[PDB]
Amino acid sequence: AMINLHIQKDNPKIVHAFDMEDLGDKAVYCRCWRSKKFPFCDGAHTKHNEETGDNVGPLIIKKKE
Amino acid sequence: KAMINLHIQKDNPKIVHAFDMEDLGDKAVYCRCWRSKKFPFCDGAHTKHNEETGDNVGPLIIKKK
Ligand code: FES
Ligand code: FES
Repeated sequence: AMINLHIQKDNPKIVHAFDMEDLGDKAVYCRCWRSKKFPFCDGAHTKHNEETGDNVGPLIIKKKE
Repeated sequence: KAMINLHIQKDNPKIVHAFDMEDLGDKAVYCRCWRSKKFPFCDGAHTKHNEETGDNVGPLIIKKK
């Protein structure tokens, strides 16, 4: 079973790299590959977990203050 | 139909991680495949997953400019 079904299949290995100085107060990253705003989390994980019995969720990067 | 996460912290109904930028060193490499033994960090387990399944997933990198 593949994890990613539909995102950038012309790319043989999908990596995103961001500079933390370019981030705002908060960025929420998708780890389920179901987001329509990938690499960002759009809440699609909830549907995925419900349908499959899985327990996956996002990665949050934030400023302490 | 298929779960993405097979084995990681299955007693947690939704696995979410949250980090403050200030505690990140120069580079953090986060796993998006749910196969790393250092989860939430990437340990290169994605390469085997991709080879085994024909998938194209890889990590999220947060770094200093
Ligand atoms: S949409 Fe994928 S983790 Fe939230
Ligand atoms: S080990 Fe999972 S993305 Fe690298």
